[PDB]
Amino acid sequence: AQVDLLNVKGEKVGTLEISDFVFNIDPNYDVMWRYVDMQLSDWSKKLNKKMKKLALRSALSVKYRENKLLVLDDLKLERPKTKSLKEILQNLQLSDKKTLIVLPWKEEGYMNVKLSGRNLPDVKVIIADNPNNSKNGEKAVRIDGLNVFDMLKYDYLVLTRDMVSKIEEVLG
Repeated sequence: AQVDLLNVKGEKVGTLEISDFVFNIDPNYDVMWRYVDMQLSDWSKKLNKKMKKLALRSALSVKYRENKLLVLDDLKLERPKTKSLKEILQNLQLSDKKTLIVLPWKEEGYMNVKLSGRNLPDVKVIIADNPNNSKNGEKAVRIDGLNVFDMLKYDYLVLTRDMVSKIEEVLG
């Protein structure tokens, strides 16, 4: 599948190739709603993991197929400032839209975007990187925080290129 890669000025900077397995499957609505319920209220464990990933892929596919997915080359702010994020959202023609922004790493530039979204109702920013401590030696690639409920609650989904890569590494 393909999606335009945009910058914070709202200009197209490339054409990103993304996995059809992750972003363009026929959404399994039953599995998707089942996981929304779970977040709100051996072979089995493996099957359950697969169902959970299918729920996420179904939701991402809904966003892609409904033309509600935007991917930016990157989205960082040198300093937190609500107006800065508001201006970027205006450039992306999302000023009046409910938007979920999902960032890849717990680093200053992304934390600043999350802080800048605090005072914008209708915008939720998730940093899908929750390692707590620096886990001994190895750190798995995880997209903890990305959830079906928010993807369906918010009209548009904004990801960065590296966030797409993380999603593909986990769900692909």
